[PDB]
Formats: sequence, structure tokens, C-alpha cells
Amino acid sequence: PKPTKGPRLGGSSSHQSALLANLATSLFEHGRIKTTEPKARALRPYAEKLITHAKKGALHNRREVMKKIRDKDVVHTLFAEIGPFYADRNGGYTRIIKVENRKGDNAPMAVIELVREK
Amino acid sequence: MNTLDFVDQASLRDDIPTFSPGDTVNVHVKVIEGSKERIQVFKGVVIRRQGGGISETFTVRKESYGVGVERTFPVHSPNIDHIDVLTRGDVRRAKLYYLRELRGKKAKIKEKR
Amino acid sequence: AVPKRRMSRANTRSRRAQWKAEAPGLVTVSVAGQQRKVPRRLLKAARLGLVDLD
Amino acid sequence: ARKGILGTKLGMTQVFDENNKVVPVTVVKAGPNVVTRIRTTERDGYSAVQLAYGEISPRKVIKPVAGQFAAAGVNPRRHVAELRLDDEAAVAEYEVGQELTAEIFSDGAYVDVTGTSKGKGFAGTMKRHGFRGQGAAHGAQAVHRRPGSIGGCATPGRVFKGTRMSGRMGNDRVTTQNLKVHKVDAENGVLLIKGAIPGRNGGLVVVRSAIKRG
Amino acid sequence: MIQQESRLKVADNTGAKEILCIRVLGGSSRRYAGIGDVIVATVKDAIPGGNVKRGDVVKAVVVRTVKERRRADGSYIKFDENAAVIIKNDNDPRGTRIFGPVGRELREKKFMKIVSLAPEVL
RNA sequence: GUCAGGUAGAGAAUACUAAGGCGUACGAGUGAACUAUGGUUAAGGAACUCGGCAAAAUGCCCCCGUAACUUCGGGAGAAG
RNA sequence: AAUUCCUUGUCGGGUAAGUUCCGACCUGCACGAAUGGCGUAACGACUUCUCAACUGUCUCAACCAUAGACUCGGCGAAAU
RNA sequence: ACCUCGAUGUCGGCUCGUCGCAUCCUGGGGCUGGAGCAGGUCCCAAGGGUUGGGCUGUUCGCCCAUUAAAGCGGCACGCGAGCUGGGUUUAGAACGUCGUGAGACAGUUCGGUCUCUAUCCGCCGCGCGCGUCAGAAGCUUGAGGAAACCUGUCCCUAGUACGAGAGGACCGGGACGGACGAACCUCUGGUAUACCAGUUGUCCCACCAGGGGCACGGCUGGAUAGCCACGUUCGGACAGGAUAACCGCUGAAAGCAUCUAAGCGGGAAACCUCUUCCAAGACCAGGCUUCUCACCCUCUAGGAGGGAUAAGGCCCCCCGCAGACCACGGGAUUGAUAGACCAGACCUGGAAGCCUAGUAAUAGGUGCAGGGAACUGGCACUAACCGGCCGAAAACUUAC
Ligand SMILES: [Mg+2]
Ligand SMILES: [Mg+2]
Ligand SMILES: [Mg+2]
Ligand SMILES: [Mg+2]
Ligand SMILES: [Mg+2]
Ligand SMILES: [Mg+2]
Ligand SMILES: [Mg+2]
Ligand SMILES: [Mg+2]
Ligand SMILES: [Mg+2]
Ligand SMILES: [Mg+2]
Ligand SMILES: [Mg+2]
Ligand SMILES: [Mg+2]
Ligand SMILES: [Mg+2]
Ligand SMILES: [Mg+2]
Ligand SMILES: [Mg+2]
Ligand SMILES: [Mg+2]
Ligand SMILES: [Mg+2]
Ligand SMILES: [Mg+2]
Ligand SMILES: [Mg+2]
Ligand SMILES: [Mg+2]
Ligand SMILES: [Mg+2]
Ligand SMILES: [Mg+2]
Ligand SMILES: [Mg+2]
Ligand SMILES: [Mg+2]
Ligand SMILES: [Mg+2]
Ligand SMILES: [Mg+2]
Ligand SMILES: [Mg+2]
Ligand SMILES: [Mg+2]
Ligand SMILES: [Mg+2]
Ligand SMILES: [Mg+2]
Ligand SMILES: [Mg+2]
Ligand SMILES: [Mg+2]
Ligand SMILES: [Mg+2]
Ligand SMILES: [Mg+2]
Ligand SMILES: [Mg+2]
Ligand SMILES: [Mg+2]
Ligand SMILES: [Mg+2]
Ligand SMILES: [Mg+2]
Ligand SMILES: [Mg+2]
Ligand SMILES: [Mg+2]
Ligand SMILES: [Mg+2]
Ligand SMILES: [Mg+2]
Ligand SMILES: [Mg+2]
Ligand SMILES: [Mg+2]
Ligand SMILES: [Mg+2]
Ligand SMILES: [Mg+2]
Ligand SMILES: [Mg+2]
Ligand SMILES: [Mg+2]
Ligand SMILES: [Mg+2]
Ligand SMILES: [Mg+2]
Ligand SMILES: [Mg+2]
Ligand SMILES: [Mg+2]
Ligand SMILES: [Mg+2]
Ligand SMILES: [Mg+2]
Ligand SMILES: [Mg+2]
Ligand SMILES: [Mg+2]
Ligand SMILES: [Mg+2]
Ligand SMILES: [Mg+2]
Ligand SMILES: [Mg+2]
Ligand SMILES: [Mg+2]
Ligand SMILES: [Mg+2]
Ligand SMILES: [Mg+2]
Ligand SMILES: [Mg+2]
Ligand SMILES: [Mg+2]
Ligand SMILES: [Mg+2]
Ligand SMILES: [Mg+2]
Ligand SMILES: [Mg+2]
Ligand SMILES: [Mg+2]
Ligand SMILES: [Mg+2]
Ligand SMILES: [Mg+2]
Ligand SMILES: [Mg+2]
Ligand SMILES: [Mg+2]
Ligand SMILES: [Mg+2]
Ligand SMILES: [Mg+2]
Ligand SMILES: [Mg+2]
Ligand SMILES: [Mg+2]
Ligand SMILES: [Mg+2]
Ligand SMILES: [Mg+2]
Ligand SMILES: [Mg+2]
Ligand SMILES: [Mg+2]
Ligand SMILES: [Mg+2]
Ligand SMILES: [Mg+2]
Ligand SMILES: [Mg+2]
Ligand SMILES: [Mg+2]
Ligand SMILES: [Mg+2]
Ligand SMILES: [Mg+2]
Repeated sequence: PKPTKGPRLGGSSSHQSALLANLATSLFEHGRIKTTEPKARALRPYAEKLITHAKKGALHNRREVMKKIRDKDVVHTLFAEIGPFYADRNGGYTRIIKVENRKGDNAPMAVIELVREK
Repeated sequence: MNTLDFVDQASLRDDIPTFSPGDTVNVHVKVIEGSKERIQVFKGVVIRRQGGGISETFTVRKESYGVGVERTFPVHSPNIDHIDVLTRGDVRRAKLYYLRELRGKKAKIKEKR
Repeated sequence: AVPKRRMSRANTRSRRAQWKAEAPGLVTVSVAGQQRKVPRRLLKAARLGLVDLD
Repeated sequence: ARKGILGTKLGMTQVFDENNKVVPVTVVKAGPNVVTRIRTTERDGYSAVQLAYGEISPRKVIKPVAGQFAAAGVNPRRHVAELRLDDEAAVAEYEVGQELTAEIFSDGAYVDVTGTSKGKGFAGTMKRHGFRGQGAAHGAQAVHRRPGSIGGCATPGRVFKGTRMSGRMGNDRVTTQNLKVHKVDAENGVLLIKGAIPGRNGGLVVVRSAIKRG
Repeated sequence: MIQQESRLKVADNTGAKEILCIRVLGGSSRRYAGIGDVIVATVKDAIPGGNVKRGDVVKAVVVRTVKERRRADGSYIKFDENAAVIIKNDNDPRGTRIFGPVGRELREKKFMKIVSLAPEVL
């Protein structure tokens, strides 16, 4: 999606990419994670485009998501559960809710989860 | 959609043939020589097409008396009255800038099948 | 550069005054049937039980 | 009299004249304006016409503004400005309620366009004031983009108010003047001006007649 | 778009075959010279048998430049090498023959002789 | 001071890796100026400057071919 | 002249323009023969002059990223 | 030899200026041994402008190509808590000269560390508080300031005035520029760290195929948005007032005369309006107008204190091409504010899988394919919430 406007999230351009990939893997694995608020705001669109890849079932889309994610259990669970689960939801698969600030650095925290209503 | 479409649909030109970079064309430009309208033909190879709709432009390259020449036109320019596609080229790029650095038989284009 | 003169108490207390904190604006939520106060930022997260009301 | 209208800057494109020359144009939506008030010397101290542009929901209108529009008799609009006129014979032809569109202007009409320029943030003296930089090599030490001298020694002993330094840039009223109206699309409520207009896209501009070239 | 201390291929048969710019004429403090802009130059290398010998300070006009030039109708003319012809103070070439194509802007700068003399005009 | 995996490689160089070992002790943000460290740059190409400082550039292997001068070894990886 | 104040000496070369440079001239303020004199191939992170190539050194600067600066939480100095 | 030796850093260049006028250009004139063209000299005029190189450490200066012109000066010979470090002024070495020597030389040559987190005034921007006799909001007037002002060539007038000839205008018109500035991103061009493609090395995804991590985004070829100049557009005006030098009119004192003494005029890039921008904390704190225009309690009834409110705003929330933070602007379910989704524009250049041809590397088809950020339009799917905090009036006097 649209790039980061300011300095990249993990401290460099390459760290932000792998950081997003790990965050998306954990979100798809557990269905809910708690991270910082900017990381969660960056992870929402990036994860939703992978979910869009999983919603439409083709070998080409599976290859694109394997390109980006690199975890085969998570790819299987995407295309077996999450894609079919969202066959009638048109976008907006995730949900960011703000939670209490961290203690060590007082970092604004947040939680991303997958919508389970329809 | 594409806000200024309603101001640009009016001046868009018909009768512009489909042509891609790599194509050999001759472009007929109408030119005034002391208010006397003559027609001058630039026969070359299309090396790019910068996308804009009404502001669409295309660049033609031609080797003339030992010096290369680039002529850049707006696709919907009304000085252009006619574009003839003579042959079709086989390229793998959208912008054949390397032709400015190659001279002669190495400035050749594969003939499209 | 280096301070030329020791700075006076009025001028010291003038911009020590700006180093203050502001109290967060709280609103009420009802959890487990009893009322608590939480920032409006954390209102939803309290309403679905993701902030630890001690 | 100095006619004018409020509108928005849609964008900019190009056209070709009859003699086949490309003309860069900025496109402005000079959408409808209702005049909401007259200013007169007998009452206000000067002659001017207050007119309103835009589309706004009445839910979003604050009660004083809604009341000021009710006293006029017109539905509220987002933006309100006014034209300074010169005399009362000029404001004889404006009445509270009536309309004015892009058809006030014509082909070849020179207009002055007032807008608000784009924000450039906190800018340094090279960007802001066109300062010459300093050397990139030959020994220059951490001064490749700094202003350097800002006065003289011990006389005057200060820095002469008005010295060009670095700070917030942009976001200012700008009037570009003697800009040709290439073509008024009368039916579509648009007018195409030869040149550039200050501000971002979808920003409020005031297109007035030109005083230097009227 | 030619600076001072820019080198231009001479494009007529005066005998010179390279020049270096000394000044751009047409105004005080001028910088660049596109097609049609007369410059003063020093001949940097010439055929030894010619009339225009090396080191001679001459007056030349640019006829083709590498940098693109916008035209009034929205079109552009761009060449692959910078070239000038050595002219007189009378605004006409010293040589008897122009080599290579020449940009069309010389016709509205009243370089009638050159435009007549170049094999084909762009 | 000792030991010295793989693949490119002349190599104990360099790139990536195995075993093994780390992520080393303030963080979270954020497109300000400015400083530092990297990158790219139309046209021109030393016009900069005390001075081509700094950058850019050449760079490897194999064939061909190499000057004035020389103390007859060289110069020489000349240059190309 | 690593030596010449006078001096930017004189003549030629080199540049579009030559107080440096090169080759000479001799009026050597104030060279000169083991505090050696005059040459000399090879060598030099030496000093000086030049050409080619190359370039953000420059015309004339623009943009991108990272570390600071900047904001939030923790700790928390200094010369004066 | 007056301050400074318990420290006032020294030349030239860079950056950035600022003022004078003793004017270099541009503007206005008087006299000429001024025919015209072009000058000489003096007077008035400081608004703007006043180039790039070679030689030299250079200032100075010599020269080269221009230019309307390439002004001279003050500001610690402006400016090193802004830069440099070629010069000069440590320590090394050498030449020449002086000295028995150690050494020395307003003699030369080669080398030779330029520190500092800004307290206060000053200056460039940005907020918080109170005030402008109720509390708010929209639009404004402008006192007072700041910005800007440059200029050439060609052509008509006119080969005319003038002149023997060569030569050749005043005045008034018309066209195009140079430098500078501002806004802008349609075009050109640059850049592109979550775009696309090719590709080398190595490791990995079991393997094939297809991909990924790392090597400056590994390198390479392009590249929409945004920022931008090398690009696009526009500007300096017109007119008026009062004048400088200068030119006068009518005119005494002084029967004639004189621009002056009484009075009346012409008169320049300088001054005042004019153009652009800031502007009511302009304390004479302004004007036009709209909205709310109310609800209690205590102290002891005189004034005060507290509280709940209206109109309105602020925070929280969703954002922005607005931005250091703050501020600013927009949205907040009566909703398209941002993300996703769908479509389009655009960028790359023809995905994967299959089939086929060839021993193969590979090529063709399916097929303007696949991928994809910023731009546009749809779409409440996801978040903009079952919300808190602020915030409204003594009277008196005269006139009416
Ligand atoms: Mg970015
Ligand atoms: Mg940054
Ligand atoms: Mg950080
Ligand atoms: Mg990397
Ligand atoms: Mg295209
Ligand atoms: Mg610079
Ligand atoms: Mg330093
Ligand atoms: Mg540096
Ligand atoms: Mg100082
Ligand atoms: Mg003072
Ligand atoms: Mg090894
Ligand atoms: Mg190693
Ligand atoms: Mg391990
Ligand atoms: Mg910041
Ligand atoms: Mg850099
Ligand atoms: Mg370049
Ligand atoms: Mg280039
Ligand atoms: Mg050179
Ligand atoms: Mg130089
Ligand atoms: Mg040189
Ligand atoms: Mg110089
Ligand atoms: Mg170097
Ligand atoms: Mg290098
Ligand atoms: Mg050889
Ligand atoms: Mg040799
Ligand atoms: Mg070799
Ligand atoms: Mg010497
Ligand atoms: Mg001597
Ligand atoms: Mg000498
Ligand atoms: Mg000489
Ligand atoms: Mg010599
Ligand atoms: Mg001895
Ligand atoms: Mg001796
Ligand atoms: Mg002896
Ligand atoms: Mg010896
Ligand atoms: Mg010798
Ligand atoms: Mg020798
Ligand atoms: Mg040695
Ligand atoms: Mg050394
Ligand atoms: Mg610039
Ligand atoms: Mg940082
Ligand atoms: Mg802190
Ligand atoms: Mg005494
Ligand atoms: Mg004293
Ligand atoms: Mg002292
Ligand atoms: Mg002291
Ligand atoms: Mg001191
Ligand atoms: Mg002291
Ligand atoms: Mg100064
Ligand atoms: Mg004077
Ligand atoms: Mg003057
Ligand atoms: Mg004069
Ligand atoms: Mg005179
Ligand atoms: Mg003025
Ligand atoms: Mg020198
Ligand atoms: Mg001065
Ligand atoms: Mg000084
Ligand atoms: Mg000075
Ligand atoms: Mg200094
Ligand atoms: Mg210093
Ligand atoms: Mg030194
Ligand atoms: Mg010594
Ligand atoms: Mg002795
Ligand atoms: Mg005023
Ligand atoms: Mg600007
Ligand atoms: Mg665009
Ligand atoms: Mg581009
Ligand atoms: Mg990618
Ligand atoms: Mg696999
Ligand atoms: Mg494979
Ligand atoms: Mg790889
Ligand atoms: Mg690894
Ligand atoms: Mg790339
Ligand atoms: Mg590129
Ligand atoms: Mg940009
Ligand atoms: Mg009389
Ligand atoms: Mg008289
Ligand atoms: Mg004041
Ligand atoms: Mg007020
Ligand atoms: Mg409110
Ligand atoms: Mg708001
Ligand atoms: Mg799309
Ligand atoms: Mg394919
Ligand atoms: Mg959209
Ligand atoms: Mg209250
Ligand atoms: Mg009172």
C-alpha cells in the first residue's frame, strides 16, 4: 500500500518489510496481537491486502502471498479458513483498538484482531 | 472520474493509429514558411510514450546526415495531421533510450512476427 | 556558549513554570456492574475487556 | 467596475489555440455565488459587496452564521468573502440575493487571481530566501547550507530587524495578476486561465478583474 | 544549452573542427546559448591547412544542441551533439557549406544564409 | 599463541553461508531547518579553488602490441 | 638558480588572456669545485608546471534514506 | 600613548548584508571652442542595477571577452562563539648573506592541530495567558509598516532634421529580449529506500518449477504522486499630487530693469498616492451584523464567593499537499474523513499454469497479460465511540 511517509518503522527500509511480514504472520496465526499503535496502523492495510490475495483462489494468488509471507502453515490457514471466511465481506477485515500505554517507554499500544461477525 | 476529463474530452483527437514504442512511423507535421503552409515528414522510430491522455506525448528518433535527431510531439497536437505506421518493431521495453548510445546496424529493431 | 550571569529567581521560576503536566480527561464506563473511570481513548477497550481496571 | 467571483482551483491542463500553439491553463470552478450583503459608505464606511460561495449542510452551520444568512434570505454557504468596489454607482447593480456566474468574464479578459500559496514548512535560507550556499569542498566545515554573517562588529552591535533568516514558509495570500482567461465554459460553470494559480487543488481562489490591464 | 568553456563541433568547412566558448552574446550576464544564439569562441583544433587557424578568436552561432528545446506549438527538437557554424560580424557564415541538419530556430533569428545552406532543417 | 567447514575465488581477500555464537543493557515516534554518513542527478565539464582538495574515473583474465632514454638490469602492467 | 633585492629583468614557447612553468641570455645585490661542481637511467604518500579521461569542485542546485536535531516516557550532568 | 597585556584573534577570499553620496549606468538640466552623430564641464538626482575569466597568496594591478555600467567609500581597514587558511608570526630542513661561534636576516624556499551543548539583549518563525465593561461568531476599515522599482537591441518616424561630404538624430510609436523575483507542476527534466522488469554471487523455501533473505535499494533499465529547476506562467506598470536643479509669467522697492519682494505656473527613476503583502495589545485596543440573552446556593444582604448552564469552544477520535511540538484546515453515523474493496487513469512491459516447436539454451500462443503507492469516482466493509471539560452582564452623570 501507500509507503511510510516519515522514517521507516523498524529503523530502516528493509527492517520495516520483515517486521511487517512477521507481524502479519502472527496476526494470521493467532487472530489477535498486541503491538504498538504505529506498527498496528502500518500492519492493517498490509495484512488486508494479503487477505484479499487469500480471498480469491488461484495458484497465482497463493504464489504472491508465499512471496510476501514465508510460512507455509500460515499460507495454508489463510487459503483454507480466512479466505473462505471473508467471501462476503468486502474489505475491512481487521480491527485496531487502542489499549493502555506501555510502561518502560510509555509507548502508545494497540491491538489488531480479525473481524468475526460476517 | 479523473476530474478534468470534462475539460479535455473536447480536444482529444480521433484518427490516431495505435502505435507502441519500437514502431517505425512517419509523422506529417504542418509548418508555416513565411505564412505559406507546407507539410514536412519526420520518419523515425518511436522510442517512448509518456502517458497523459490529452497531454500524451511521444518521441521519435531519426538519423539524418550523420547526426541523430529527437523530435517530441504531443499525440493530440493539431499541427500533426497524420501519423503513418510503416512497420512494427519487436522490443522488450517501454523506453528505448539505449538507441541514443547505439549507432548504425546495432540501432536496428527486430521485425514483429 | 556559557551563561554570562547567574539567572534570577523570577526568571528561573518563569520558565520552570512551563514544565507542567496536564490531567487526562476521564469518562465513565461500567465493568462487572460497577463504574470506573478511564480515558475516552481507552473507552472501547474497556468496554470489551482489554484494559486492566485494578 | 471591478467584477470578481469566488471559486475553486480544480487542476490544470493544456489546450491548443487556433494558431496551433499549446497554452497551459489552470481550470477554476467559478461556481455560483449569491450576494449576501452590500457595504455602503452611508452605513458601513466603504463600498463593497459580500458574497458567498460553496455547498454546506445546514447541520454544519453555526447559529450566528445561519442567522446572518437568514437576515439575507439565502441558504448558508461554506465560504464568504467580499469585493472592494470603488463608488456607489458600482454597487448600484448588486442587490442582496441575486446571482453571478463565470459569464461575468469573457474571452481575452485579463483577471487577477488571488489564492493562498502552498505550505513549505520550516524552510532554510537557501530554499526560503534563495541564498547562495557555501562550498561543498575545499575545506568548508559543516556550513554547506548555513547563512553565515548576520551583521557587523560592535557597531551597530545588533542584527537590524528585517534580516533574512529561516522560518515558516508558504501559506500566504498571493495575487497573480494580468492572467488571461483563455475560455469560459459558460454552461459547465468553468473558466480556463492561461498560467498558474496559487494554492493546492480544491482551494478557494478569488478571480477578479485586472486593474493594471482592464 | 552552452556554458562558457563548452566545446562545440564546428559544422561548416572553414577548416576548424572544434571551438570553446568565451561569452554568450545577447545580454549582460547571460549564461546559456541554445539554437540561434551567437557566441564568441576560441578555435581549439583546426585542420592545419585552413584559413581559420588554431587559437583564433571567432564569432559562431549554435545550430544544434544536445539539450531539448521547447517549441511554441508544444513540440521539441533535440540533437545528439552540439554544433556551431563560424559566421562573420555580418551575420552570415564564413564557410561555403554547412554539414548536418540544423534546428529550425535560425529562421526566426534571421540566419537566412545558413538555413538556405544546410542539407535539411529541423 | 594454537585450530582453520562449504560455495564462488589465486587467496587466510571479498560476498553469502555451516557448526557454533550473538541481537551488548534507554526506548517509542516523527517526511522541519541545520549537521553527519551513503545514493542519484538534465546541459556543461575544472568555468571551483591557494591547489582537481574531495569525489568521479581506471581496475580482472587471456591473446596482440609497446616509446624517448638507459647504468643494458630496466623504463613496462609503458602507451594502445 | 631551493641562490636575483632590483624584478612581474629580456627573448621565444605555451593560454582567448602567462607574476608560476619550460629553453636560453648574463647586470652572479650576494654560484663555484668533497660545508664537493656539473650531469645522470631507476626510485619518491617529496616540491612544481602541463595534457587526456573523469566527474555536484563549479554554473546552480534538487531529491531520497539513515544517525542526531524535534515530540512523548525514564534517568540525568557541565563549563559559567 | 587615552582603554584593553588575570588575552579587544591578525591579511585576502566566501556567505550575508547595511548606510553615505564625493553618480559608474539609468532619470532632469545650464554653459560650450554644442551643426548632427558623439562629447567636454558644472548643477540636481541614491529607486533599482553595477558580468564571467587568465596571470598572481594576493588587495593592488596587468590583461581576455563582454556590458547600459562594470562607482568610490564607512561599518573593529563590517562579517573566523558564521567558513576558509593561500599570506603573516613557533618548533624541522636547506640556499644566499652576516657572525669565530651559538645563531641571525621588513632575504628566499619546502612542511606545518583554526576549540566552544547560546544564559541575556538582537534577529527569523511559532504558540500559552490576560485585555479591548456581558459571553460568543462571520465579514471587515484601515493608522502604522514591509516588498517592489533594473535595462538592452531591432524596426517605423527617417536615410528625414542637420551637414560640403562622410555621417545622421530630438520627440512619438511598434516588436523581442537579458538579469532578477513570485506563484505553479500542464509540458520538458531531475529525484524516487513498501512500483515494475532484467540479472550476478550465495543460502534457503524437501526437490523441479516459481520465489525469497543478504551483498550500497547488490547491480542494471525505466518510473505515476509529492518535492523540484534546467521547465510553465506572470511582474516591474498607467495615472495623479507636491517638488530639486532648471525654465518662466505678471511685477515694485529703484519713473527703465529683474522668476520674488505681493501673487501665478511648468519641472526627474528621488518624496506622497498608486501595485502587492502584514496589520485594532492602533491602550483613541475600531466598524457592520448575527447568536445566547439565562438558573440556583452560601457568607450576610452590601458586595463577594461557589455552582449548573445557553450560544460557542476545547480535549478525545478519523485525517490533511497544514506541520519541529503547538497552531491551522476538514470529518465525525443526519458520515465518503482515512484504510480496505470495486472500477478507471497511470507505471512496468507481456505473469503463473498449461499447450506447442527445438537435443538444448530458448521461442510462440492462451493474452495490452500480470503486478502495482500516492491521482479520480463509487462503496459504510473497518475505525471516527453507550463523552468529558470549559464557557453569559454592578452602576453612576449629563444630554435625550
Ligand atoms: Mg517518501
Ligand atoms: Mg528526517
Ligand atoms: Mg529512532
Ligand atoms: Mg538490502
Ligand atoms: Mg503509457
Ligand atoms: Mg552549492
Ligand atoms: Mg568539525
Ligand atoms: Mg563536510
Ligand atoms: Mg566575531
Ligand atoms: Mg547598538
Ligand atoms: Mg574460506
Ligand atoms: Mg573476510
Ligand atoms: Mg545456529
Ligand atoms: Mg519531527
Ligand atoms: Mg551527501
Ligand atoms: Mg551532471
Ligand atoms: Mg550526461
Ligand atoms: Mg584539464
Ligand atoms: Mg581557475
Ligand atoms: Mg589551469
Ligand atoms: Mg576564479
Ligand atoms: Mg584526491
Ligand atoms: Mg572513488
Ligand atoms: Mg606491449
Ligand atoms: Mg616513461
Ligand atoms: Mg597494461
Ligand atoms: Mg624557479
Ligand atoms: Mg644568490
Ligand atoms: Mg620574476
Ligand atoms: Mg613570456
Ligand atoms: Mg627558463
Ligand atoms: Mg666540510
Ligand atoms: Mg656554498
Ligand atoms: Mg670545500
Ligand atoms: Mg650534495
Ligand atoms: Mg643542478
Ligand atoms: Mg635526474
Ligand atoms: Mg621511501
Ligand atoms: Mg611529504
Ligand atoms: Mg534556483
Ligand atoms: Mg534520528
Ligand atoms: Mg525527555
Ligand atoms: Mg603622558
Ligand atoms: Mg578601563
Ligand atoms: Mg593586551
Ligand atoms: Mg577577566
Ligand atoms: Mg575573552
Ligand atoms: Mg576579561
Ligand atoms: Mg556587511
Ligand atoms: Mg550631488
Ligand atoms: Mg549617485
Ligand atoms: Mg544626464
Ligand atoms: Mg550638458
Ligand atoms: Mg519610489
Ligand atoms: Mg597562479
Ligand atoms: Mg560597501
Ligand atoms: Mg576587518
Ligand atoms: Mg571594512
Ligand atoms: Mg575571520
Ligand atoms: Mg576559527
Ligand atoms: Mg600556511
Ligand atoms: Mg628552525
Ligand atoms: Mg664563516
Ligand atoms: Mg496606509
Ligand atoms: Mg520560489
Ligand atoms: Mg501530473
Ligand atoms: Mg520524469
Ligand atoms: Mg515489490
Ligand atoms: Mg518450494
Ligand atoms: Mg530452480
Ligand atoms: Mg537471488
Ligand atoms: Mg540469513
Ligand atoms: Mg532502480
Ligand atoms: Mg533512471
Ligand atoms: Mg516530487
Ligand atoms: Mg514695469
Ligand atoms: Mg526689476
Ligand atoms: Mg505599534
Ligand atoms: Mg474587535
Ligand atoms: Mg462550547
Ligand atoms: Mg477540529
Ligand atoms: Mg486499482
Ligand atoms: Mg509470462
Ligand atoms: Mg480512492
Ligand atoms: Mg463554569
Ligand atoms: Mg463595574
